Amino acid sequence: TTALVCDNGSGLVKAGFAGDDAPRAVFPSIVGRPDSYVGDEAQSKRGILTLKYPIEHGIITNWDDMEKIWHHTFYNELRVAPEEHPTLLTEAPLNPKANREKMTQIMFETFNVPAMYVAIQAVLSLYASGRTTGIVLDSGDGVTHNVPIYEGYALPHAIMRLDLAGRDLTDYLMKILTERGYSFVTTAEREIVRDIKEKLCYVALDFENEMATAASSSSLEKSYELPDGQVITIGNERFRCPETLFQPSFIGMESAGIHETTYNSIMKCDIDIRKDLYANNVMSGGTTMYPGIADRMQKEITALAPSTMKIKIIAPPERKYSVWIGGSILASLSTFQQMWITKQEYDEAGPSIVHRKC
Ligand SMILES: Nc1ncnc2c1ncn2[C@@H]1O[C@H](COP(=O)(O)OP(=O)(O)OP(=O)(O)O)[C@@H](O)[C@H]1O
Ligand SMILES: [Ca+2]
Repeated sequence: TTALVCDNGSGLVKAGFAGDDAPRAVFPSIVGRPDSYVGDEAQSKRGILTLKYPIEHGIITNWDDMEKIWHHTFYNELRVAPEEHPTLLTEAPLNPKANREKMTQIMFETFNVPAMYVAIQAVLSLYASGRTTGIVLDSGDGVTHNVPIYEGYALPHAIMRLDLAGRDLTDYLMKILTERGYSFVTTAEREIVRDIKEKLCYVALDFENEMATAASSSSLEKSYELPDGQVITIGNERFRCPETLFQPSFIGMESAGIHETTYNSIMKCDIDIRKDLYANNVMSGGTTMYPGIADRMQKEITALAPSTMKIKIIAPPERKYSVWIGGSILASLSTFQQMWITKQEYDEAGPSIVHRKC
């Protein structure tokens, strides 16, 4: 009778039970072949295996391997019979109709779920923020989106997408680190540089002032001990890596930074709701965990918004898991119980039924 919440990301799957304050399972969204290995075990044995990510930039692209992940999730991680639980899944903003249908079809036909629903990730994070109106900046491992939401529902005409998220920030850190110049090739050293990124990187409040500080002192420098025992130092790489979110030209992207996509998203919305979007800017996803990013957004958004506008950036400490938390809350609501697509409903309509109800 308990509902399941599965939040599938490009890099990590977050899964659990509705009503819980946290997912029971969080693991890499990967499948490895030399049988098959999924998640953590596939990560452990990366030397022997060739890995594949079934979700790219938030869109499920390898359905065969996506089935392995859902299977592993239900049977190994959550240890449930999917046919006994309503299941809530998540999807990226502007997820193709065909994609939501194929998801639906698989849940009912392969997993035989009694009921299901597919919710938009960013909407779910807003709900975890205690709100139904606001604009969410969701940045994970594969994609970044700005999603303005009004009274519970996303405004799709106004959603912005930026193909630049955590994996790109890891690659850039790897690049600039090698310019320094250390050596980080393997999938091993990839985890290593992802770890450095997550423990030592931060976002400068003023980029040019921070560089000058880095150039006139070794005070911003921090050491990092590698598995083998080697020790490395990074100074300005700490803030240059995430600066890329504000300045996509750092990795050769011709795109507005996250401060501007936020602005552009608000400007595609009705004038009368902008005040509320500016006062309710919620940060979501792992790539929004950089210290100083909330303050930098506040500064950048202030510079762009009308002079008198109240700007507020909400950056919940649990934001690596906001999407999941939002689904856990939504799926447990009495008011949502009629929104589930039931197997009888599917049995009559077909996968297309997902557009009507989700
Ligand atoms: N403390 C941190 N500082 C910087 N980055 C972090 C931190 N913690 C996690 N990340 C990054 O967040 C990303 C994973 O976050 P999240 O789970 O939001 O992504 P996802 O849902 O798998 O991907 P997407 O939403 O793009 O489809 C990874 O790139 C990871 O390195
Ligand atoms: Ca995500």
